Amino acid sequence: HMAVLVIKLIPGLSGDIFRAAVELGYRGIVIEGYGAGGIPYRGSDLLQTIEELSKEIPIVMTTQAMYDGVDLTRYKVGRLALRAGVIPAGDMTKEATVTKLMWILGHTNNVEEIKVLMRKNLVGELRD
Amino acid sequence: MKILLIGMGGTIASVKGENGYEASLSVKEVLDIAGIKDCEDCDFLDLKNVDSTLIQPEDWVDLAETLYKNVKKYDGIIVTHGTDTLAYTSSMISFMLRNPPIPIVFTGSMIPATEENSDAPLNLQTAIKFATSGIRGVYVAFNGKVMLGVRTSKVRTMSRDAFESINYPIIAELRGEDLVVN
Repeated sequence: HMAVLVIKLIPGLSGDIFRAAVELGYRGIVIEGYGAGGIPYRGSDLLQTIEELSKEIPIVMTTQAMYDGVDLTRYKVGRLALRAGVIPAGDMTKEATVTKLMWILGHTNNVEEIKVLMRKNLVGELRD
Repeated sequence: MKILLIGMGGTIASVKGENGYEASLSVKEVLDIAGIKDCEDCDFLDLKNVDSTLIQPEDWVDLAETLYKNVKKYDGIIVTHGTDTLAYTSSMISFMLRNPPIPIVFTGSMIPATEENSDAPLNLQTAIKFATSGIRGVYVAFNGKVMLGVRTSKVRTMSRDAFESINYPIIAELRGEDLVVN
């Protein structure tokens, strides 16, 4: 099974650890964002780091909240994260998000392909 | 009629000794000690006997293979598992066993089946009732509720109501001897 990393978004978080993850051979990253999801567009280098890395590995966005999903069309921070290549996790649980990404990576490494699959309701995990 | 129970270990099967050792019951011994005496035509298979915190992705490959080689032979399968990673396993198995021919029900308990106030008997009986329902798929049974396995999360760490269906309706809920689906 492919190695995935799950990092909680917190105020001031840098893109540092994400480069390190890619450099370490991690094949996917899940970020638990705030609320409906997104990435700060100022105050850190996180968004710029993600614009780069989202091309090399799937970077998936779920929420730190327990209920309701993410919807990255809802807020500017979400829409900018989408523009940066972030893959939304919709209303999936965190366990489904992580395991789904791991399962997909067993079959492919094409990030745009991974993105279609993450967004497709494979077995009832997601409302697509 | 025909049910397979697969053991993975977990608190449900835990047995600790005053001299400090930690042992584990096979899945047949779990059912017996839980007082389930009406599970006739049930086979038992012990796949693991581990604290579920030890679970790694290799274990999901082994479990899925084992599930694949049994889904045609049984009408339902129940997997007993530690609660800490129960929802990761139920989620991964859902992706690995895409639309199985039978109900596959993951369960466990917050209190070892050896204790007199255990939730094991309730969870096992719920799992057994649903494994006979003819409703195919991967599910979690817990605290009298049946939940889609790929929509389940552990929400509490020290309560019998440890698991919830997140953003999705509960599949069935126990009322007496009856699982109610609405």
